[PDB]
Amino acid sequence: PHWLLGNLVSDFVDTFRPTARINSICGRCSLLPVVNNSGAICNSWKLDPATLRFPLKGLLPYDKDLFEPQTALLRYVLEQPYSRDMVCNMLGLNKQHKQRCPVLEDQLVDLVVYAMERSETEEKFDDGGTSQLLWQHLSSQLIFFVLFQFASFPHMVLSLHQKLAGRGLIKGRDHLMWVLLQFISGSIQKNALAD
Amino acid sequence: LSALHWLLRCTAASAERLREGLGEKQLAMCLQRLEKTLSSTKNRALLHIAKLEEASSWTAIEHSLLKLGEILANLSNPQLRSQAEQCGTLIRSIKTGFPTVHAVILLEGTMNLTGETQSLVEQLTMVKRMQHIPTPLFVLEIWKACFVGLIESPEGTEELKWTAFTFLKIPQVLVKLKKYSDFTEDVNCAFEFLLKLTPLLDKADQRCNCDCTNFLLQECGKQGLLSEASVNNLMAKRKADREHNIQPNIQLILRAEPTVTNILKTMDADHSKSPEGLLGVLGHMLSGKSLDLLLAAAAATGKLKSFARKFINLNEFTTYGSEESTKPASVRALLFDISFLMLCHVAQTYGSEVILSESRTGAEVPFFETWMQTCMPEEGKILNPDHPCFRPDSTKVESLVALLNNSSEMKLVQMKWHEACLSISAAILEILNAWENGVLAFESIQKITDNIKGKVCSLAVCAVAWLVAHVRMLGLDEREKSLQMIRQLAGPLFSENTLQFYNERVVIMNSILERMCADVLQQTATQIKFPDTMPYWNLLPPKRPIKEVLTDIFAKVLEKGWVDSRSIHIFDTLLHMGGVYWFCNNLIKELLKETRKEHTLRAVELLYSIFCLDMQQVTLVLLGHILPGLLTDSSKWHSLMDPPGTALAKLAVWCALSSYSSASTRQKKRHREDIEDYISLFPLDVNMRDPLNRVLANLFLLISSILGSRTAGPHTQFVQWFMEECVDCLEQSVLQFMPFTTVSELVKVSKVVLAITDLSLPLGRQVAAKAIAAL
Amino acid sequence: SIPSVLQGEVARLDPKFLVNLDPSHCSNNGTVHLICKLDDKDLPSVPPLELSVPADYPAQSPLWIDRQWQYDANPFLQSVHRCMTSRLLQLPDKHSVTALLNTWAQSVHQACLSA
Amino acid sequence: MDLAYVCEWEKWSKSTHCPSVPLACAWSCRNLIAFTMDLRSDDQDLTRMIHILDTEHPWDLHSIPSEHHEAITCLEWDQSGSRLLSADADGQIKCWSMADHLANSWESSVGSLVEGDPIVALSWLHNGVKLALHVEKSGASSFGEKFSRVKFSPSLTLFGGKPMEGWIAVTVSGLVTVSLLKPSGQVLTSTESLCRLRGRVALADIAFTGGGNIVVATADGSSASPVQFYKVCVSVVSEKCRIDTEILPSLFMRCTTDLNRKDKFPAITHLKFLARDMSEQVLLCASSQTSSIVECWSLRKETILKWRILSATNDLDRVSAVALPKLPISLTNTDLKVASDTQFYPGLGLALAFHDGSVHIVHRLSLQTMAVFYSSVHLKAMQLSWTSLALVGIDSHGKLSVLRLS
Repeated sequence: PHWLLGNLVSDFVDTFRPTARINSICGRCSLLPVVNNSGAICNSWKLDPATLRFPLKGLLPYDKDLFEPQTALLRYVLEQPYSRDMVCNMLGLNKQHKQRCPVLEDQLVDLVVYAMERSETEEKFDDGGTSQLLWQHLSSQLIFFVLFQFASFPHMVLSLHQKLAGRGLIKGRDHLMWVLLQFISGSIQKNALAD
Repeated sequence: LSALHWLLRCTAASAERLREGLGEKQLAMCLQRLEKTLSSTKNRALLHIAKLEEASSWTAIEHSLLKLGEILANLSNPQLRSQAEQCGTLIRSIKTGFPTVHAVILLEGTMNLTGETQSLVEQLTMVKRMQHIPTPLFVLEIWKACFVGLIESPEGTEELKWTAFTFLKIPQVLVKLKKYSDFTEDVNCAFEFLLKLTPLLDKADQRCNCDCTNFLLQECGKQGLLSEASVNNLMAKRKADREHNIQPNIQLILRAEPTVTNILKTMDADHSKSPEGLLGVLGHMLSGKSLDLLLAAAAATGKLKSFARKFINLNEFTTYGSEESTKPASVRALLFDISFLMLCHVAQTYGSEVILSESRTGAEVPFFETWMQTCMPEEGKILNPDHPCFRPDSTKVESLVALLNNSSEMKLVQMKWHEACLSISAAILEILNAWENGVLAFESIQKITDNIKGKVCSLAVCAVAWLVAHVRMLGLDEREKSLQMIRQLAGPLFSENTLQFYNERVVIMNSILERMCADVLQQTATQIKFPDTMPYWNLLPPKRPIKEVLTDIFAKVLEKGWVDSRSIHIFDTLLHMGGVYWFCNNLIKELLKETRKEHTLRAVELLYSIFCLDMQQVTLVLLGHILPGLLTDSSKWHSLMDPPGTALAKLAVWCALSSYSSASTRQKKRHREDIEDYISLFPLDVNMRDPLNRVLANLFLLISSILGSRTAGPHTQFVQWFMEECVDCLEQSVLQFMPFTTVSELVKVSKVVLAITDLSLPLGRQVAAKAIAAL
Repeated sequence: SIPSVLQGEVARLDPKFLVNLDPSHCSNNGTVHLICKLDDKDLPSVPPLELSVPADYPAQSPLWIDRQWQYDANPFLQSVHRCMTSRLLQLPDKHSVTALLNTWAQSVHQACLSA
Repeated sequence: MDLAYVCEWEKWSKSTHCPSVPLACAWSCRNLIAFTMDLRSDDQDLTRMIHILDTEHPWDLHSIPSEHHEAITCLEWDQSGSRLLSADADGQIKCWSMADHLANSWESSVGSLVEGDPIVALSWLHNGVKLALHVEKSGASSFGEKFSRVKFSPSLTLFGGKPMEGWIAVTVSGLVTVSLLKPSGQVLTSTESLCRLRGRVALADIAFTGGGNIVVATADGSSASPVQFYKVCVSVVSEKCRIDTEILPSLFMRCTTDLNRKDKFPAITHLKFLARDMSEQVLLCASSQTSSIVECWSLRKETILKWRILSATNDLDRVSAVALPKLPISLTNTDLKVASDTQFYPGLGLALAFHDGSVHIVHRLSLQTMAVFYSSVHLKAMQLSWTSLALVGIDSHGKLSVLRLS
């Protein structure tokens, strides 16, 4: 607040702490759905497409985690197979209009670097070992989200370059190149080569 | 005064009624008015100025006080007896170590061993008068500082300098203190104070490898600080506490100082012009550590200047030649080498200003003085390789390159060695151009370097000096060839044609070339490995910002409680690097974020000694830039709270007094560099073109303006404290610059600044009582 | 030093007042401080009524530095303080020094006639 | 030459009891002056305010209350006119940008910090655009002939032809720091010492070269010590900035080898490259308490590279400020001839204020005085304009004056 009001306003908002405490589903950050492709989305899991925050009724002083971007929920849903329509129903994507949704793009990049880390752990003790399954699902999911311009290709690639710069993640770079080959081979003729 | 007497009589009568009674609140109220009157500074000042006119009523005051104290002390109270004791102390009112003497002694030991004792005695008497130090604790801090600095010294020549500093400079300091002030009883007390500290003395004895307290007590007996009976019972105590083939360095130094005097008096005359005797004596000098012992004794005892004059005059005598044959000339060139190499070693160790003549009537400045002036690298001196000093002729330099390409000289019988040494720079310049074109092979370069470094070693030093200047100017990729020249000039010995004393001249020359090349070979990572000898060199971390260095060293100096030698060297390099303003401002910031009384007082007692690196410039920054910025800024003066603020006011007044009453070579160079217009900086609405008078006048105008204004806050408490320690710290003058309106205003803000300043004549009481009563 | 308008206002006072300068407090840097008097047949309120006349007199009407400790411990002095303070409250803005002197005198007189 | 206006503070001058500080001044491409002054009334933040003065409406002076705890050393506009770097003693480079595209509301979200070390030189990185003006083609009836781009390379190109934006600052220790602004809000910082021998840098300056190398000149004020030179190369190790320095040929200074009376002028007081992107010529200014010497030097090769002097003034008063031109003239021999014949002198002048009132507009190449303006108190900061027809200047009072040079 302003330095002249000060305590007079701040303590006031603190007395609205119990009301916000009434109107909070406890453990809402750690509750996760079971992804069904059926549609008819329950509106509990909808996030804000601008900032990945839960949409909150009122202007109360809610608990500090409810003002954070819910990346855990979105990463859990993107890691599941056939969670294509559910991510659109969460982030309000519509497919009649292309938008370049940025937080979706950053979450997809972080999913790629997480797959690259988990491939660089060993990937050789267990041949299947959930790694190549993850890379196949990443291929399918990322093809859809870059193809309809909900995310974009070159910003994704150069942000991916900034994440992998200096981290020294080299054992499964062939898989990452394969996924990029899926995008390029899918859409080289539609866009200019400078992309 | 009469009402105070009536109040004392009221307490006496009411206490007598209390004794006869045993609610008698009359004593409580009487004592309350006593402490309420006497608690004010106005009333106690008014009674003190009332003292003078009415003598012998004070006697009745104190006798009534004594009877009052008896009758109250018999019938004590859980609260009123403490009150009566407090009021009695008020009517009568009408340690730790001393880190500053420690750090001043350790600073003078580390930086200028060669300084005169009178400056040190003046500074120590100053410090003794600023904070009022008893004489036994003062001399104890001197001895404790000396021994601690000896123990913490690195092995090598610094241990020699510290042994010479304790055993030869400090007794002369105590002698001049005995002159310039019952000293034997105090120094004997301080010696018993010291002899309690057995672990310090045993650590020192392990480094000394002898009883260095015995040598101290015999030395202070020789100087006359101590009586002989005191010396003998102190040595008895020390032996009793001690019970639970090479000579040590202290005996060598104490016997080597008379050899310094007698070597002066015998080599005035060139051993009656016998240069072979000179060669024998100087070859004994270059035998291990003997030169360093003589120099440490001569530096600690003030005779380094005469020693340098003697070797310089010997050098001038051996510059030219006479009608000689082959053998006699060999001796004369060796005399040139020994005198030159020892003069370079002196100038690299004890500074260059002992080599200077400081007045040369006539143009006949010697060869070594000009060579050192224009051609030798020092710490703050970088040299121009194409200065006109390095380009003497074109005639002689072709004769010299033909001379170096002839063979092993064969013509040393007449060389005029000053001309040769001045010409080597142009000679190796042409050699370098020949090698850069490619017209000279590497193998002929080896021949020329052998002809330089073989017969006479000073030629290698002159060539390496020019090479260091020339490599410092070059770029990165262009350097590669010229560094090889140093690798051949500073390489291991050329053999089988050496004149005499070759290995010792090689050892001294390797030291000189280390200290010449070190900076350039730091710029590019190049290891030459000439042969620790540079113990305090390259101290800063390579990448860390320099405030972290400053705050870490000041944190460690506070948590120890004294300033090390290494810490003194890093503080010097930061003062040279970040400048005075940055240094003083950051140290004062680190003061002002302390919250304890003990740590603030210790930090101030250390920071005075740290600022004694360049006291004068630090006072100009402190009273001119830091304090007006803290007093004028309205957001800043919350930092001027009670605990750090009193300490800061103390440090400012100590700095002002010590700068008024009135030191390192970097600081001399940098203040000679500095240009500023203090008349323009302080426009001001004795000389008054001396900048310190201008800063003091400006500061006192600021103080009067702060005292006169409204909005009293912490800054007003600051200027109150500043004026109070100006009063208390003075003997009598910094306060000559005070505006006379401050006399009126200071007792409007209330007190001691009147009652001390008046000097108490019968008319002086009238002006005192006028000012003190009138708020 | 002292402005001419203050000198004229002083020269044209009623002989009841004996205005003088103030060398006691911190002055000669800000405003002009005055301890004048009350010399009248009617009994007087505490005499100093220290008045701080700021520079540029035809603006920033002067303010009386309050000193309540002397006006306490006495009923008459408390009454004169109360009435003179109320009369300063009722005084119009940009008042003069003569206005303060006259309202002080009339407030003392009101305290006399009341008790 | 002539005085257009003099804008003074009202009653807010007479700084008392606290001494003066050096001022900064920066004229942008759009005509906005950013400058600091020593107001010193009831606060020291009045010496930490950055005044923005639109030159068409000077009465309206905006005053950014910068949160700089020590005194502002350097101000620096963008290559455009849209951002302003400001750095003070004790680190803290702040990058002010406009708020809601108003020239009256500035706010900094981005900055660097090398704590405790005073910034002594500061520059934006070069974006590779450089054009040259051919005065002898003034009638040539096509703008491609008159103004032509000169194939300059930007330091740190990133994935395309596009330069990164960022700054490089040089501290009073040996430290240099580069901060690179991403197209996103991220900022990469790196500090590294200039050379291994860490030493005082009391004056410093930054130029750029073709090839994307920064060239930074350091001096420690002593005027008998060399003015050293370093080549800095910036890179991004894919995400981290990386600085590669290399020593260049240093120079000493004449008036020290004068040998008649060499002791005077013991302080180098201004070090300036002749223009940023003109890294081969250097203007130095040695000064005593009363007199001074400016000198121009050049790197020109034959030791392959070697600093040789071009010219020097005879003896002056003490130079209080120095302003170098910004108009990028083509500088070759035919254009010198035609600009001497047809008297075109906008890009060939430096302005030298002095400690008396006078101001000298002096030639670039051979420093002979072209004009003299007597003030009728000295200019503590000067700046020429981008077309170099007017120079702005802050005095040793509150006064800010704009002079027109014909």
